[PDB]
Amino acid sequence: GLYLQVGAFANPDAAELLKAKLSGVTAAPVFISSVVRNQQILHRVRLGPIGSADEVSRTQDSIRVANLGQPTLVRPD
Ligand SMILES: CO[C@@H]1O[C@H](CO)[C@@H](O[C@@H]2O[C@H](CO)[C@@H](O[C@@H]3O[C@H](CO)[C@@H](O[C@@H]4O[C@H](CO)[C@@H](O)[C@H](O)[C@H]4NC(C)=O)[C@H](O[C@H](C)C(=O)O)[C@H]3NC(C)=O)[C@H](O)[C@H]2NC(C)=O)[C@H](O[C@H](C)C(=O)O)[C@H]1NC(C)=O
Repeated sequence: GLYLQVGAFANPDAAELLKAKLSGVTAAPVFISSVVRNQQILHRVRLGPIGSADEVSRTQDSIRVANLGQPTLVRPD
């Protein structure tokens, strides 16, 4: 299973808003993974698992068309 990260935010409201926006551009599960990093809480907006590289590429394209960020492959944390 393949995963994308679309953004990482200190503001949880920004992360939740991006998660909601992404649900309108992809059918893959969208979730927030929040971690302690550099003495702060970081809210990572992620999606997956995606079943194939081709679907990852098309999902990246749809996120860029929606101007929602520069999505990068991440391995699940
Ligand atoms: C190889 O290392 C990895 O590189 C990744 C490169 O993509 C990196 O991920 C990125 O991390 C940056 C921070 O380091 C993160 O940047 C946030 O960027 C957004 C813009 O997209 C900021 O949001 C905007 O802020 C302005 C004002 O500053 C607002 O006016 C505007 O409305 C905001 N936009 C939205 C949509 O709300 C955001 O700042 C806001 C203020 C916030 O924190 O709430 C930036 N956050 C921070 C904390 O600086 C960027 O989104 C992220 N990109 C992706 C695709 O995830 C990896 O780092 C992240 C943190 C991670 O590790 O998960 C690098 N990994 C490591 C281990 O170093």
